[PDB]
Amino acid sequence: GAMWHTHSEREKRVSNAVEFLLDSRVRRTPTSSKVHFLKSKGLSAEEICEAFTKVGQPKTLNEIKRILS
Ligand SMILES: O=C(O)c1cccc2cc[nH]c12
Repeated sequence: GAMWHTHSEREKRVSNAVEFLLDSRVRRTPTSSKVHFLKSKGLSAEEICEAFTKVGQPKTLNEIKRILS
């Protein structure tokens, strides 16, 4: 309907991403693989960046954009 729920939808993407990044096997995959996965789930580059900072493994915004280019 008329309510897009943009904020809660963005929050769910980032929290799902944080949970992905913390998975035991996912942690032992390269940053590029993780970035590509999150992009395929509809995260923006900023949201990917935010998720990496939240798991204590900050990546610069430019690093994310380079992987996705
Ligand atoms: O998206 C996840 O939370 C997730 C968790 C554990 C393994 C995989 C593999 C792709 N995605 C995963």
